[PDB]
Amino acid sequence: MKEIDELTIKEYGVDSRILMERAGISVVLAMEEELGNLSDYRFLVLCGGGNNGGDGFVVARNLLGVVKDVLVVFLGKKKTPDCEYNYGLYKKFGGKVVEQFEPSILNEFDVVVDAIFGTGLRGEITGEYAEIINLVNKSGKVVVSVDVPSGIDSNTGKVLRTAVKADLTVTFGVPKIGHILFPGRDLTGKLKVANIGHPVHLINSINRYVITREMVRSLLPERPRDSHKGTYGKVLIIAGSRLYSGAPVLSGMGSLKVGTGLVKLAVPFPQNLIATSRFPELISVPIDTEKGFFSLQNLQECLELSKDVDVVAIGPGLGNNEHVREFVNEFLKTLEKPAVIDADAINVLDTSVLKERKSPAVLTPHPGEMARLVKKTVGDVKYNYELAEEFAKENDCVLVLKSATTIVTDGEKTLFNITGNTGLSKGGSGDVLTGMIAGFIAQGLSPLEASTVSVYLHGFAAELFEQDERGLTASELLRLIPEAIRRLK
Amino acid sequence: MKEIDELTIKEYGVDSRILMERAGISVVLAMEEELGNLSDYRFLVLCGGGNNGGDGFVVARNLLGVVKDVLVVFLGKKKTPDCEYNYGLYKKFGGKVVEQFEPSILNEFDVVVDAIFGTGLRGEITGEYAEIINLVNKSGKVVVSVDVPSGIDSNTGKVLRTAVKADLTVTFGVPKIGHILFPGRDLTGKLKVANIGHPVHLINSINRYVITREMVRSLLPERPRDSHKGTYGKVLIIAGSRLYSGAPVLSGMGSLKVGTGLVKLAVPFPQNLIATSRFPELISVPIDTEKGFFSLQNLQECLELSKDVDVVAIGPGLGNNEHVREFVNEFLKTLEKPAVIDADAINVLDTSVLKERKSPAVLTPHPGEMARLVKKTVGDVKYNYELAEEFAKENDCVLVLKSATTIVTDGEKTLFNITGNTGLSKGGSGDVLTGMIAGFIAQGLSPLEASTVSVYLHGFAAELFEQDERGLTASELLRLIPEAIRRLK
Amino acid sequence: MKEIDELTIKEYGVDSRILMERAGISVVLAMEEELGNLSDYRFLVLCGGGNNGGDGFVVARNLLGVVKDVLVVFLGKKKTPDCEYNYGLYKKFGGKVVEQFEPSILNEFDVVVDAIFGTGLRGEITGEYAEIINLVNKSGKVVVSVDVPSGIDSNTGKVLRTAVKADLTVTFGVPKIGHILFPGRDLTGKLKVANIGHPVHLINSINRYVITREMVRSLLPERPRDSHKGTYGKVLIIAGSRLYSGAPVLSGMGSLKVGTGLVKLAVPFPQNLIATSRFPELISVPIDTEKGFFSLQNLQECLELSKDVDVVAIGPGLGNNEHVREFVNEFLKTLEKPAVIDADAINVLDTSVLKERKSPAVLTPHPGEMARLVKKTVGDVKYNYELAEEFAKENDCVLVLKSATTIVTDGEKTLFNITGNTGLSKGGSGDVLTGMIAGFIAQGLSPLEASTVSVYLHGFAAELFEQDERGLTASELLRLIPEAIRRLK
Amino acid sequence: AAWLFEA
Amino acid sequence: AAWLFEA
Amino acid sequence: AAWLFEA
Amino acid sequence: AAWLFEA
Ligand SMILES: Nc1ncnc2c1ncn2[C@@H]1O[C@H](COP(=O)(O)OP(=O)(O)O)[C@@H](O)[C@H]1O
Ligand SMILES: Nc1ncnc2c1ncn2[C@@H]1O[C@H](COP(=O)(O)OP(=O)(O)O)[C@@H](O)[C@H]1O
Ligand SMILES: Nc1ncnc2c1ncn2[C@@H]1O[C@H](COP(=O)(O)OP(=O)(O)O)[C@@H](O)[C@H]1O
Ligand SMILES: Nc1ncnc2c1ncn2[C@@H]1O[C@H](COP(=O)(O)OP(=O)(O)O)[C@@H](O)[C@H]1O
Ligand SMILES: Nc1ncnc2c1ncn2[C@@H]1O[C@H](COP(=O)(O)OP(=O)(O)O)[C@@H](O)[C@H]1O
Ligand SMILES: Nc1ncnc2c1ncn2[C@@H]1O[C@H](COP(=O)(O)OP(=O)(O)O)[C@@H](O)[C@H]1O
Ligand SMILES: Nc1ncnc2c1ncn2[C@@H]1O[C@H](COP(=O)(O)OP(=O)(O)O)[C@@H](O)[C@H]1O
Ligand SMILES: Nc1ncnc2c1ncn2[C@@H]1O[C@H](COP(=O)(O)OP(=O)(O)O)[C@@H](O)[C@H]1O
Ligand SMILES: Nc1ncnc2c1ncn2[C@@H]1O[C@H](COP(=O)(O)OP(=O)(O)O)[C@@H](O)[C@H]1O
Ligand SMILES: [K+]
Ligand SMILES: [K+]
Ligand SMILES: [K+]
Ligand SMILES: [Mg+2]
Ligand SMILES: [Mg+2]
Ligand SMILES: [Mg+2]
Repeated sequence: MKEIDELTIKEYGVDSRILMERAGISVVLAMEEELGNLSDYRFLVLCGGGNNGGDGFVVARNLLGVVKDVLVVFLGKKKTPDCEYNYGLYKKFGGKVVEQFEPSILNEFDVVVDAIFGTGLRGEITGEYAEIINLVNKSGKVVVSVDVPSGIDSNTGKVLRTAVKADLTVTFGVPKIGHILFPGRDLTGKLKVANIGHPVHLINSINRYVITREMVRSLLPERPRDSHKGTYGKVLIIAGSRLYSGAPVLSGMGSLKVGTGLVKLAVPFPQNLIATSRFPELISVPIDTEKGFFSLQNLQECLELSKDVDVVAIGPGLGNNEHVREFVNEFLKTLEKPAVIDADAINVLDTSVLKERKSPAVLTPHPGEMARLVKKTVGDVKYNYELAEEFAKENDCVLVLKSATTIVTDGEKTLFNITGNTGLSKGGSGDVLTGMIAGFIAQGLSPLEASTVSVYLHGFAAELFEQDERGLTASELLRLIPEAIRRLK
Repeated sequence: MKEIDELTIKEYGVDSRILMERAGISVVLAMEEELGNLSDYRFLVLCGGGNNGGDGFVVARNLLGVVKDVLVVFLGKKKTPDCEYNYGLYKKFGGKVVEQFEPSILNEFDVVVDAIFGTGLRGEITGEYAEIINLVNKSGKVVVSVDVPSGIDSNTGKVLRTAVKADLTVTFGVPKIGHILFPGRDLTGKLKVANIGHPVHLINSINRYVITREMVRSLLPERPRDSHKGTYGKVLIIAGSRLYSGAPVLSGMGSLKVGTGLVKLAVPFPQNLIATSRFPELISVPIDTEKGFFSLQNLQECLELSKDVDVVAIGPGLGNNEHVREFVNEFLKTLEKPAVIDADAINVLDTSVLKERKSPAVLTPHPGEMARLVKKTVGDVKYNYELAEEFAKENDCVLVLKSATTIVTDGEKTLFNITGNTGLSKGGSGDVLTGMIAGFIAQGLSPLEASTVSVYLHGFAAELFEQDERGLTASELLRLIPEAIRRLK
Repeated sequence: MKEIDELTIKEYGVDSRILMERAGISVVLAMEEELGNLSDYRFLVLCGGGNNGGDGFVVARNLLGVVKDVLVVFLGKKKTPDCEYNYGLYKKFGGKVVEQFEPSILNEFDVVVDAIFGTGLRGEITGEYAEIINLVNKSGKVVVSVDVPSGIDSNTGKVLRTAVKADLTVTFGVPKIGHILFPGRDLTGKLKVANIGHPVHLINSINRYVITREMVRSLLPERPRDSHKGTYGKVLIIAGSRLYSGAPVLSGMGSLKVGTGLVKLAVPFPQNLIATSRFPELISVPIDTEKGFFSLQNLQECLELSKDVDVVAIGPGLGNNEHVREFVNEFLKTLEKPAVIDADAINVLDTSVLKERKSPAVLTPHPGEMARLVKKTVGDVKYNYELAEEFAKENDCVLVLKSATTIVTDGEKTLFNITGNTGLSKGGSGDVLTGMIAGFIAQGLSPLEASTVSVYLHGFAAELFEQDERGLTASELLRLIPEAIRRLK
Repeated sequence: AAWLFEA
Repeated sequence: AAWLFEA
Repeated sequence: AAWLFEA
Repeated sequence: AAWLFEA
């Protein structure tokens, strides 16, 4: 986006002042939309020395004579040319600027406009800056942040020592990664993205996207009237064990609820019988095992069952022991179908196998599984989109790194999902998503498309739960999937 | 509360007449709120010789000239100074007092104000007093009791031979225990608690409380958006047997419905398979047993499973035989996690083990289980808050003594729960509560907080049942939990 | 009312502290009714040294621990015994008192409780007291005045140099005259009258009343089904002139709209024809006059027309010249029917004639007509109830002294009317009231009753006008009378 | 509605 | 609603 | 409603 | 609704 601004100025010829003007008025309009008539409110605008502060001077100036009171506290020690120009305008228009922040000053104002730091933030916030940000956070005033809440790293969403907690953030051109990833997503509050005049061709040249309702609607496969189950594909799910008998059921119904024609589970006997006692629409094939876990002795039977399907999902509730490891890796090495690899199949995966496979794969780890897979700490991998990209590219796969914001990448294109809620923070919810992904692949979507549609729908079904989110379970989530699909059109 | 009155008079300096005036007008306002305009009704005020009667004289006096008719029947044989002062006022204001109660007198009145005995009741009611109370109970008039219905012991809620059955009770400062515990809770009818001017600091110094909606709302744990199942804890439930295969399922879902991240059941094979056939979100680990019951041979496996959880619940449907006793006691002696101990685990518990444990415990007996645990009769223990307190203190535990009013104590603080209905009087309902408590502990609440929130929510879910309460079963209760949580905010 | 307090203490035996307690809690309850939950608000209680201030200390004390903040500013220099007792309680309860009023102190509070002066006000307010009252009036805070807004003389409603402008006034026992008469009526804002425990017999012994809906409803005459116009009486109106041709019409319809059976107007020809062209239900008798005004030559004809009626109204639009004077006075001296005397008939009246008359009279002056009638200034007579009383008694009449608050007295009983609005401040409205009064007399009400019902209904019809009050005219008022009557039951 | 307050 | 009465 | 447009 | 702001 910094390249976007500079191309818009230097190559398209839009004066940098025009961009800054448009940015500032966008903030005023956004605030009006959110607060109603502005004329009753008193505004305290906190301006740094950079262009974020310059946008703040534009805000301040456009509120003069229209609101109850405006005051700018200028917190920097030199001004960029556009900030300087706009400071000069604010003052020529009769605006008051002070350079000392007084704790009690919060008292005489209703709204704080946070134009201290935007994308130009570098390093931890300390000193007076930190104190002022902590004072604003303690104040209980309405806070509107310009571009990004000051203290959020716009590339990662990390907090740099301290950051502003905004009620409303107005950003320009496109959402920034730091609005999308936590903690920054939380500090952003309500996000509005304003068009400030960049050419549409530049705005669309960005390669990292938020998954939106319109994108998912255009990816939903068709349902031609003259169809039959085979039109909508076939999934095999290899899942479960004597310890984990529920996982297969949740994955299986996940595929059926998104419209797959046929779903077959391969589960150790007698645990396979659990699935059809719940949902008799499922086929649950009994696998004879020595000790209740898949092993190499089941390899041939599973490959055989794979012949008649379009996609295989593997991993939920398999357990993680050496015989599962041998089986999973030899299976995936020979399977010549797209594979969705989850849970214990990731825990025992040899990544060399992904490089050997001619057929596609999707991997669906949470950060603990991703950490073990690449031999790093959870903290190293969580919300680490660049590592996810690198991984997907090196291993020729789609990687779906699950968290409150889920990252979906094939190494070239990266998408972020922001649907869902804490009801999904409960065992079983990942198992459902695995079935959803396999299902959409079976229906004809690419691995990346299937993953994109599934993470969105999965999170949106969670939001449709009627009662408090914390009581959502996977079985209820299943019931909500078709309502999510209906609402998506 | 008697200490509260006396400190308010002797140390804060509020004249005792002022308190009595405020008490009496509170009763008039309460009656108006409940009956609407008072001016149509005829009032019969039954006054004893004590300060309860003195409050009644205030009521009578404040109705003079405003209602259709007032008559006081004075039933005592000497008057306390404040009763005497207020009798004198009633008479100076033109009020009629008689000292003979005539059975037919009920005929000419619509409302009986019961100001015979309050907290000054001592001993069984006999003689004319009993006859008059029985006449009022047979009369079908509207009955308003001042402070406590006459005949209820305000410390225990027991009926002293006979007691007034009130439509409305107006009490002062705080609810009394005898309004909260049965039978007194039933005879109280609708309870209003009036502020009569005690300093708020004294009203808040009471150490026994009714669990309220606001208290439960402030205890509900947070659901931060950037979370995952591990944020919300892990529960192990050790439960069931070849005889009792349903108990594990109800406890497990109890923990999941209150928002716990992960729940594992350890149940004897093949009964463990019952859980996931119903609710595949559960993990139900098969335990190999000799005869369908837990025993010492399962000790090591259960401790192993305990390593990866935050809390262990034990007891529902274990059965009660010697090998269960050996296992439960050795397990609890070695377990170094909080424990929720219910049902057959209480039936076989050696209480010495609770004293040895460094980790916390909650015990959840009904009165029959509490009776066996302390070697007393059900009648000795039921609604016996002081014994519950003593027990919790001596054994370093939280005790949740279940009944229509549930008592929750750690020995220092005691809380009373009044939510719920007779739909919970049916097998399975206790099993659900056990899962709820373990769940909230896993989410980070203290044993006492978890118990407090759980008993309230459990009873309130029962009240949300759409049809007649008697047809409520545990499975429906489970479905209602998340609605109870939603309504609580 | 000061006698009422003292009889209640000294003769009925109610402790003065009990009265003061009840007063203060009444204020708290009134405020809650008006503001909703109090717990969010910060209260500044302004207390004088007298019992008004003592009531304020009770208010302050009862808000402690329940609201956001309470502060008492004590503005007196010695305390009455009950104020002292209650100050002591406020302080024992932990309350903060200051004795210096700081202008900026208003800033930190939402509600001002005005307990500076009540009925004990004597003389103009000056000095710090005046400054504090002016500061509160400039503050835009919510103001609740205890008993009477400080600065209003409770006997007259006059402002003593300066006075508090209240949003809500809570007064005790009965409304005071200074709440009813302007300017005090305006400074009172919303008035609540609290029962603080005076015996009802004393509250009812007051001889000056506000006219209420219930009183007017009980005075409305019956309409027996088997009736005819003669059941409902006959009115003669002697009115109008060549200058004032509309007055007769408005008076006439005023009598018909309140349910009179028959109305005859005597008006100079051809002006009499104006009435029936508008309202052909009227009988409008042409009177032959020399120059367009009534004179002695019309005396005999008017007495003749009087024979067949129940009441005569005289005066609206007669003009005021010597021949009208001769006619009006000789007519009233000979008329042996009740007379309603308005407008120019009052302007030329010889008051000796009222003393000679055996038959009753009602006089309906505005303050300018009353001033001329008794030879005083408008300022001497306006809202002067005692002069009105004296006049009615000396002249054996009912006097209806019109203004925004209308006074109705026969010398023994005095009633105040508070219905109406500024739509009645427009010519013609008095003419309508004259017809209303005559009408109700014709229907069988006493002069005093007729006057009481008419002033209330007349003002209430004005309030029923659908559009802005300032566009109300007399003709629209006429149309509204029967709706006012319907709503009154 | 009327025991305590007249409007 | 709550100065005088708790429900 | 009124910062940008008057009706 | 969408020329200036995306939600
Ligand atoms: N961590 C920090 N502490 C103090 N000042 C900072 C910090 N980071 C950035 N600044 C100052 O704020 C300036 C501008 O921020 P911003 O307005 O977001 O940049 P730009 O001018 O690129 O839009 C930086 O160039 C720098 O001088
Ligand atoms: N969204 C997430 N954010 C951070 N850590 C996570 C997330 N999901 C899982 N983890 C980490 O992984 C661990 C739990 O995973 P693990 O027990 O390996 O597999 P599962 O819990 O699915 O059986 C936790 O310790 C937690 O730190
Ligand atoms: N707070 C949250 N907000 C949004 N999505 C969540 C949240 N917590 C968990 N999820 C989603 O729920 C699913 C959890 O999957 P996983 O971590 O594999 O759990 P499980 O293996 O217990 O079934 C993922 O899709 C994750 O993105
Ligand atoms: N069981 C009883 N039978 C008859 N009279 C009783 C009984 N218990 C109490 N009383 C009488 O009623 C009196 C007052 O009751 P109450 O008004 O509740 O007490 P207090 O005056 O402490 O408020 C007692 O002091 C006693 O003389
Ligand atoms: N709320 C209660 N009040 C009184 N007694 C109870 C209550 N709950 C249980 N009991 C007593 O305990 C006995 C039933 O308990 P028990 O059979 O030991 O365990 P459970 O019935 O849970 O299997 C009954 O005899 C009954 O008297
Ligand atoms: N009438 C009632 N009103 C309120 N709660 C009740 C009622 N009857 C039973 N309960 C509640 O239901 C639960 C019963 O638990 P328990 O007595 O252990 O029964 P079970 O073991 O049959 O599952 C307890 O929480 C108890 O407090
Ligand atoms: N005009 C005034 N200026 C200053 N102080 C006054 C004025 N009028 C009255 N006061 C003081 O206020 C006192 C009490 O007023 P209030 O409380 O209404 O009287 P009471 O004690 O009779 O209720 C008076 O007795 C007097 O000392
Ligand atoms: N409600 C009132 N308050 C004060 N003065 C009044 C009122 N009504 C009338 N007057 C006084 O009387 C005068 C108008 O009366 P006048 O011209 O004698 O009779 P009318 O105006 O009815 O023809 C005005 O100067 C005014 O001061
Ligand atoms: N502001 C007001 N509020 C209430 N009543 C009013 C107001 N102004 C005038 N009135 C009423 O309207 C009538 C005016 O009568 P009068 O003064 O004789 O006027 P007119 O002679 O012009 O018909 C009186 O009843 C008076 O009480
Ligand atoms: K900013
Ligand atoms: K009683
Ligand atoms: K006052
Ligand atoms: Mg998973
Ligand atoms: Mg039980
Ligand atoms: Mg007039």
